[PDB]
Amino acid sequence: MDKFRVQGPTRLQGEVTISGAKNAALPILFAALLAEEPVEIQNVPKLKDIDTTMKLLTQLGTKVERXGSVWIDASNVNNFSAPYDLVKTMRASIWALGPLVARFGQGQVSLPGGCAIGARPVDLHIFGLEKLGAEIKLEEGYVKASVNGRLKGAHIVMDKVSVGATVTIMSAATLAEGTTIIENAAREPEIVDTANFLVALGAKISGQGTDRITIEGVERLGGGVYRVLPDRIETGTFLVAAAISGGKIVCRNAQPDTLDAVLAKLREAGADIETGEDWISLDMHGKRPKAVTVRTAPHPAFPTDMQAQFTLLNLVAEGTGVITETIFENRFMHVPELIRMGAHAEIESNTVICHGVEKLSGAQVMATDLRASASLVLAGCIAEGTTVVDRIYHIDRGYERIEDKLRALGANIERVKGE
Ligand SMILES: [NH3+]C1CCCCC1
Ligand SMILES: [NH3+]C1CCCCC1
Repeated sequence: MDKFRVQGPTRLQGEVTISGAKNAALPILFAALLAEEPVEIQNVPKLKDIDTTMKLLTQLGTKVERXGSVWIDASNVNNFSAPYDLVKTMRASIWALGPLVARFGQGQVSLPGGCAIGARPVDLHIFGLEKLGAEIKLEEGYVKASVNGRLKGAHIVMDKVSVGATVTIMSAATLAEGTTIIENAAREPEIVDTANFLVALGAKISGQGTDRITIEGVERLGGGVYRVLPDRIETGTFLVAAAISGGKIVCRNAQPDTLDAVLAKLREAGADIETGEDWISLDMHGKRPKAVTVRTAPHPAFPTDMQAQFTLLNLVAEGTGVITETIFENRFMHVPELIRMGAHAEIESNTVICHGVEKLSGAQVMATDLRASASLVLAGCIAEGTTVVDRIYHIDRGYERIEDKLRALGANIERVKGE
């Protein structure tokens, strides 16, 4: 059980190169199962889920190799069943189902059990494929799908916004007969990236990024080269790292237009920001940030995945700020940990009232959410003394070696194996 020992306070300044988004690389890697010709997917991060995905694709008959790119040859996929042993640690494995049924007419994926029913993650994927004409078979532990001929385009109205089901329906629809229209489609940049990857292969999709996506099915998809977009949450995390430490940073290989809400909030906190084609710079000019008011909402609004980071920013800012979370009902576990580090905050339902303090104090802390855990590491960078963040494997699964990037910005951080 690795931990990070962080010693502060340190001002974080320098340059950081943003990694590709795991949340775009994953749907793209599964969409590659539709490709009849070789594909090179560039800017893919080296994270556990990518390894799990490559192993799963290999089990299906895909030829896969990687470095910064992942090379895929799905010309000879010949096993349409994703087994429990390879999918048990990754819910994203459901994304193998739609491409297999759309291209080969059959697919099966193992699913984890549970006593709870109703609004389970996989449900909308199942009903989406059923609307496209697939026959679905369910038994506890798995979902099997098949189609007699080709899937058929359909007009689908999503009752609730779902990134996962939008990807499943959009990807499978590329090989359906006719036109598919997805109403109330998820608008996330990762949806746009996946749609653009499919178009690079020969698909016909429009409306990605808006609440209505239209797909005109084609007979087959080819191959090509595609570069995964930058991780917007990693970008925001490093921008906040500079903003809370009186720092100055340049994030390279960034995509500013995926962070409009975040950049606006950082400007309200007092940051001097400039943006280029593929970069963002932030300079606090040695100043403490000013408190801000934040309400999370679906993209393109302020992202819930930046909420913990901005809570930390408010907790060391000048003034009182309120953070309101409207996406998740219990995403404030970072707060008690920051209170133990000296922060002043009150939890009122789905809001946290923050009263900024000048300095935090080191403590032994831990959070299970990836973003909350990364925020504790950042707090450790600016807190007086030593902070030990436990169970950092959560961070390791979503950030490509964060301690090395932070160390290059001036952080005093060490990975400790055990104690
Ligand atoms: N054959 C491909 C995989 C290794 C790198 C060059 C292309
Ligand atoms: N008997 C089969 C069910 C669908 C995937 C391939 C195996």
